[PDB]
Amino acid sequence: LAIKTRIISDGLKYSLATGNWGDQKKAHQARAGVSQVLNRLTFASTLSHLRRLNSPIGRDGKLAKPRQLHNTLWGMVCPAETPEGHAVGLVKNLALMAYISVGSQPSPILEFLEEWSMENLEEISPAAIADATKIFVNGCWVGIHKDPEQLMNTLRKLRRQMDIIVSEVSMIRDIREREIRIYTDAGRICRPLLIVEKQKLLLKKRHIDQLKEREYNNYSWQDLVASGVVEYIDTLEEETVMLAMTPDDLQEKEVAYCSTYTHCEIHPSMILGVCASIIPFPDHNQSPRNTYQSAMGKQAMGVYITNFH
Amino acid sequence: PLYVDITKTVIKEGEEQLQTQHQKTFIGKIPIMLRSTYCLLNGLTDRDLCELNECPLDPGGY
Amino acid sequence: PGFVGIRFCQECNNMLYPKEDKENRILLYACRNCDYQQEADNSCIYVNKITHEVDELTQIIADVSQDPTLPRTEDHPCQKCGHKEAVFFQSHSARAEDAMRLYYVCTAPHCGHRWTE
Amino acid sequence: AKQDVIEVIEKAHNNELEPTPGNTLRQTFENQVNRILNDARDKTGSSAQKSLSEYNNFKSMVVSGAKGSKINISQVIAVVGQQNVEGKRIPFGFKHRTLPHFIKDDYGPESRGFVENSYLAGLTPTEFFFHAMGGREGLIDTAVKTAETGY
Amino acid sequence: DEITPDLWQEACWIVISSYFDEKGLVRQQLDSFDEFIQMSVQRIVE
Amino acid sequence: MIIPVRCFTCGKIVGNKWEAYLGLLQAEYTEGDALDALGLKRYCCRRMLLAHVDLIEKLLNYAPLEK
RNA sequence: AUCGAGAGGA
Ligand SMILES: [Zn+2]
Ligand SMILES: [Zn+2]
Ligand SMILES: [Zn+2]
Repeated sequence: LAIKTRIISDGLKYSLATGNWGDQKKAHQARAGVSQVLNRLTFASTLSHLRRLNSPIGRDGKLAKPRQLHNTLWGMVCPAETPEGHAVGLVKNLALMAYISVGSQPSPILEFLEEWSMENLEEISPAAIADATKIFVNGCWVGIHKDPEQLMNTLRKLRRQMDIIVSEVSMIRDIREREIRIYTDAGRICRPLLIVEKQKLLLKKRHIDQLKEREYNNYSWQDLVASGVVEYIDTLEEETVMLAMTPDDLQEKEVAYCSTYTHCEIHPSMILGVCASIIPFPDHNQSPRNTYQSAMGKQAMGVYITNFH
Repeated sequence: PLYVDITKTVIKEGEEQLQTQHQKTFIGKIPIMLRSTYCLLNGLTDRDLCELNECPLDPGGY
Repeated sequence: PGFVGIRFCQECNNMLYPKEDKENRILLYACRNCDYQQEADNSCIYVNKITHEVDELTQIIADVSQDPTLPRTEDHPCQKCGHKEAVFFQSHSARAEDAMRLYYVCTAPHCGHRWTE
Repeated sequence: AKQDVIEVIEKAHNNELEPTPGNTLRQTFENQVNRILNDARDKTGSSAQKSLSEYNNFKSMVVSGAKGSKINISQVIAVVGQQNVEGKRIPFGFKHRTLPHFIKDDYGPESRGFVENSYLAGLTPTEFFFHAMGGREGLIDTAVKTAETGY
Repeated sequence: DEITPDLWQEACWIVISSYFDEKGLVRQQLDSFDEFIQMSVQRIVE
Repeated sequence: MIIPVRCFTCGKIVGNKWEAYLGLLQAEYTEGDALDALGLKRYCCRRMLLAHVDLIEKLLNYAPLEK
C-alpha cells in the first residue's frame, strides 16, 4: 500500500505521449520537441525521423552561428538534410555510417594506466608536470606520463584487438599542450574509418574475400573491427587524424602532399543521410536543391509499410 | 511490468533486527521500445514477424 | 630591459613584495606576511611589453614533430644536425596572427631543433 | 591560378609580402588570393560564354532574359567558384584545418573552399561539403531576414 | 595481397554492406535503450 | 505492388511478361537479353519491366483475415 | 468546441 506504481507508469506515459520532457506540473518549464509522432508517410520519412537530431537553441533565435553547417559535422551529420523553415540548421539528420557511443566504465582503462608508467597525481612531484604529459580519462585528470607517444601507441594497439579498451572508447592526444584525453561516456558521435599503415591500407584481399562469403564463414563487421583494420573515430579524435579520401591518395606522386596518412575513408558518399542518398548525382546539383529534395523525399508517396492492411 | 526486490529491516532497540525481503515488488510499467532486447519481436524471423502481422522491414526504435 | 619574475619567502614560501629602506635606499624585497626581507639585484619592479616583441621559438616545443597532420619538407635542413626532414607551421597564436613566418622543427629524434629562415 | 596562389603562399611564408595600407598582413594575403581566384573564375566564365554557340539553350534563355545568367552558365560549364562563409573563405573548423583530409595551415584554394570543378563535371567530396556550407548560409539568411523586414 | 584500384570500388561497397548487415540503421536507438533498461535502471535503484 | 497491365507511355501489354521475365532471369539470361526475348523493343516497356518491384508476393505472406 | 505542442506548404 505504501508504494504506488502510478507515479512511474503515468509519468513515463505522459512524457512519451506529450513530448514535454519533465514533470507534469512544470509543463511550461519542460522542453518540447522530444517524443514526436512517428512519420509514416514513407519509409524514407520513417528512417529519417528515427535518425533525427536537434539542438535546443530555439527557433526564435536570430544568431546564425548555431545554424551554420560546421566543418566538424563531416561524416556525422548530413550536410543537406535540414528543414527549410524556422528549424533550419537546428534539426539535423544522422550520417549513414555515423554511430554514437553507448558508454562504458573507464575502470579497466584506469587500471591499465596504473599498470603502466602513469603516475598518480597525489604521488607526482609538483615540478614533474611542466615537461611531462597530462592524462585525462572521462574528463578527470588522473595523472602524468613521460612517454606519451609509446602510451598512445599501446592504447591504440589495445583498442584494435578488443582488449580492455572497447572500440567506442575515444583516445585523443593533443601535442601542442601535453594533454592526453581518453573518453568513454555516452553521446559521442563517431564513424568507422579504415586504418592506414606506413603508407598502405590495412584492409586486404583476404579480408575482402572472407567478407564476400559473409553468409558462410560468419566473417562479419565485428570480425572486421576485431582484426584491427577498421577503427571508430569520434569527432575529437578526428583532429589528430590525417584522412586519405581514397586509396588513390596514398600512391606516390611527383609532388608529396601529405605522405603521412593515418586513416582512410571507406567511401566518400557516407557523409550523406537517408533522404540525401536517394539523390542521383548529387555532386552535379546546387546545394539548396539537394536540401529541398532531402525535405521532399519524406513527402514522397509509396508503400510506407508492408503490413498497411 | 518492472519488479524490484525490497529488503526491510526493523531496528527498534536491543538488537531486535529482522530483514524481510519483499521479493518482486511491482514498481511500475516501463514502455518498451519496439525491436529492443525486451520486445517480443526481438530476434524473431521474418516468417514469425509476418505471422504476428508485423513488417519484416520495420526498423523499430520507437 | 628584460622581464621580472616573482620572489618567494624562505620562511612561509610566500611572494616577496617590493619595499624600500629609506636609510640606504637599497632595493629590498620584503615579504609582507612575516618579517623576512631580501636585497634585490634586478633593480626592476614591473615591465609592460606592449610590442610583445618576443620569440615564438621559446614557446615552440620539440615534441610536435610526431604529429601526423603537420606538413613536412626536405628543402630546409636542420642547422644543428644536418637532418633533411623538417616539420613547419605558422605561429598560430594571438598577437601573432599576422607574420606568416614558417617555424621549422627538426624531425630526427633527440635533436628537436626549432628554427626559422 | 593555382600556381599564382602557391606563389602568394610562398611569399607570405618568406615574409616578402608587404601589407597594403589600411589592411593587416593576413588581410592583404587573403584579399589578393581572392582577387586571383575571382579573376580566374571570371576569365573561365568568359571563355565558356565565347564557347557557347547560337543554338545553345542556356544562351538563348539568358539573352532573352527569361531565366539564367552568365554566372549560371559559367558554374554549369567552367567553374562553380569560391565558396564563402560570412564573407570570408571556409573557416578552420578543426584545429587549423578546414577538413581532416588536409594538412594544418594550408591556405590553398582547395583547402579553403575553391570548387575547382563545374556542375557538369561534378564536385569532389570536400567541394560538396563546402558548397553545402554555402547553401546552408543562404538558407539561414533567407529564413532569418524575414522577421526584421516584416517588422 | 593488396587491394588493386580496379577492385577497390567493389571492396569498399562489400565493406559497407557488411557494416549495414551487422549494425543496421536504428542501432543507436536500440543500443541506447538497451543500455538504459540494462544498467541505468539498476544504477538509479542502487 | 503488382505488374501493370500496360506500359504507361505507349499502352503495350506488359502484364503477361513478369513470370516469363523472372524465368529468363533464373535461366542465366541478362536483363536486356530477356527484355529482347519478350519483344520489348521500346525503352518505355523496358523500363516498365526492369524497374518493377513485386510487393504482392511480400503482401501474400500475411495470413488472410477471413478463412 | 477551447488551450497548448509538434510536424509541415508557399
Ligand atoms: Zn614570509
Ligand atoms: Zn636536427
Ligand atoms: Zn511502352
